[PDB]
Amino acid sequence: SKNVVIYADGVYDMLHLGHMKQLEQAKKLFENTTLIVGVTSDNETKLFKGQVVQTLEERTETLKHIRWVDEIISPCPWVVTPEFLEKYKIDYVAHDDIYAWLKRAGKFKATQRTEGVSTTDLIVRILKNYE
Amino acid sequence: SKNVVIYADGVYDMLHLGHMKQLEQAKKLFENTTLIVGVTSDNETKLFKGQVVQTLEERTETLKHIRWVDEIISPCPWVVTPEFLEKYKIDYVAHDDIYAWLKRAGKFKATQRTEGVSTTDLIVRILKNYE
Repeated sequence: SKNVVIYADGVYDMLHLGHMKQLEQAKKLFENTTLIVGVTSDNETKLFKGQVVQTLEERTETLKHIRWVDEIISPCPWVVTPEFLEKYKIDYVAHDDIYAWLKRAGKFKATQRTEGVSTTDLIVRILKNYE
Repeated sequence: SKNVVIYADGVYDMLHLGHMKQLEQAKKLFENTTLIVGVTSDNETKLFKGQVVQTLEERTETLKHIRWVDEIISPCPWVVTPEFLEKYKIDYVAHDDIYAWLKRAGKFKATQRTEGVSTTDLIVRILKNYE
């Protein structure tokens, strides 16, 4: 009944069914949720992850089409802080420890992955037809 | 105010932002809509289109994550017929003539494409980094 605010951040480069299923899990952690998604900036992703295929605008615009996504913070901070959680009134952080302080506060929620549905998975499936 | 039933069929192989934007247009043709999406069977697609990368289950499961999609008919008929439109109480068929009878009945609604956002577009973008 009481609306719970859930926050899930990530790069969301080349969104595939694995991401979508993870967004669905996060959205359905509780009966009544607001799922906020954070999309990392191009510069920080390149710098910390190393690379990024799609721009922030492309990655955000794709997520805007996903049913479970209620709100998008784009770009989002690379590091979640308690101040950030306070400002957006976030109840839980969904992710698949740097995250130890979130568990200690009961704010951490795990979401699981699905394999075999990515862009790479589909290119392999196509090229197996020819090589 | 009055709810309008919109129907958009297709293969929806390798769903990308172009498809999603087209589903959004179809969903927002009127203030109050139900967007029904038809997903073609593997056999008919292979036979008439020629090929298909993702199975019906994969293509349907992906569309299930798309916000604009209210209902899915999977598989859908390869050919829309008036009987089909009657059975599901469809008011309009959204598409991007075989379709002449739909225009004559005022049931035809065009939706436009977006280019440069496909899987192929993104592989090219990656490989341009290496070749």
